[PDB]
Amino acid sequence: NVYADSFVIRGDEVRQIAPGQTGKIADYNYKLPDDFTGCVIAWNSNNLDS
Amino acid sequence: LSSTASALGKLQDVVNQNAQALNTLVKQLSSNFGAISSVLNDILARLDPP
Repeated sequence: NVYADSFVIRGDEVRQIAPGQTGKIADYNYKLPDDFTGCVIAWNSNNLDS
Repeated sequence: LSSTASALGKLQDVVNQNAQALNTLVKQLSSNFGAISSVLNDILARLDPP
């Protein structure tokens, strides 16, 4: 089975959403494991979200 | 036996060889092996988990 998590984040912070990264969002909001973590998919939804 | 110096060399050499092996083993801990430092706690302190 597979789980999918979803959130909206800023471009510079997308870089933080990776295994082994650190930063305000990776540390406080959503700590990705320091292990396997599957694919991270991101697209620029500025039209809808902004 | 009292006078000659190298009479017991055969036993003296085995004790010396064992002591040398142990000392080289211990002195090896201070070696770097290409890591940024030779102390576990130092490395854990100065760099991030990954």
